Amino acid sequence: FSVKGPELLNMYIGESEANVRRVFQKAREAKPCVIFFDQIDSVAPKRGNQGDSGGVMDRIVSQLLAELDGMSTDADGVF
Amino acid sequence: EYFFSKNQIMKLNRDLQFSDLSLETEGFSPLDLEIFTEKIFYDLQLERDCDNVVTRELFSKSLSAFTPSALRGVKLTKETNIKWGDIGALANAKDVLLETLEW
Amino acid sequence: DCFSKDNSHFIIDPNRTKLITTNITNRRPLPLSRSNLQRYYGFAETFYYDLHIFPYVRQLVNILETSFNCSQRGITLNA
Repeated sequence: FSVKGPELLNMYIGESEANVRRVFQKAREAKPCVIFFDQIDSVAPKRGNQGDSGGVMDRIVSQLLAELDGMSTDADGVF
Repeated sequence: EYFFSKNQIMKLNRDLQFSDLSLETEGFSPLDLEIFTEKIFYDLQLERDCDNVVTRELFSKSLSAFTPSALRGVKLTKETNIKWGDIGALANAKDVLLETLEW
Repeated sequence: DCFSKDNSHFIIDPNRTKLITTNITNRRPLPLSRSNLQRYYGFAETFYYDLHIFPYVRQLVNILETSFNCSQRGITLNA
């Protein structure tokens, strides 16, 4: 699976948070799968810096931290 | 005690009294009970092919494998199966968690 | 007819037989365990599960056969 840089980010408030979850769900459908976060910088910037605005970059990285590891995780074949 | 009498002629064995079972069914609403009794009757009938209408162990063998009729939603993460003996440390936090949430 | 002395077995003749029918009757089908009709007539055979191996099918068959056997018990336990 290719994550085309800041592909996930989106127009509206919550559709980025839907795109991330959809990506992980679909990958989880086929257990031996790979996720290639190319140029992670654009998607997972340092949380809560003063020199930033909008805050969505924080929400998305938080969602990443959640869904990627979280809890109840099983069938770890998702690299 | 009503339900078991009304559905079909059958009874709980002398091994146990209905008060215990009442204790066993915490939070089960009356329709849920109507479902549960039918479930137990089915489990007794042919899932065990015994020619009898009494039960003591079937409840423990099937109550857990049951979903209360109103109780579904965001599915509880009961599969993580982590025992507190796996955590080991964090006494200062373990005790406050156990007293606030568990006790 | 005049041959009423016996009625066990008889022939049907198109020169004498006519098509007459009554209302709809009822009768049980033939269990698969005793005769594979599809096999005989080359139909698209339903897959022959083996209850000793597949877990979930056993539950279904048990439920249905329970509802079948309760006929002579005579109660509305069907679920």
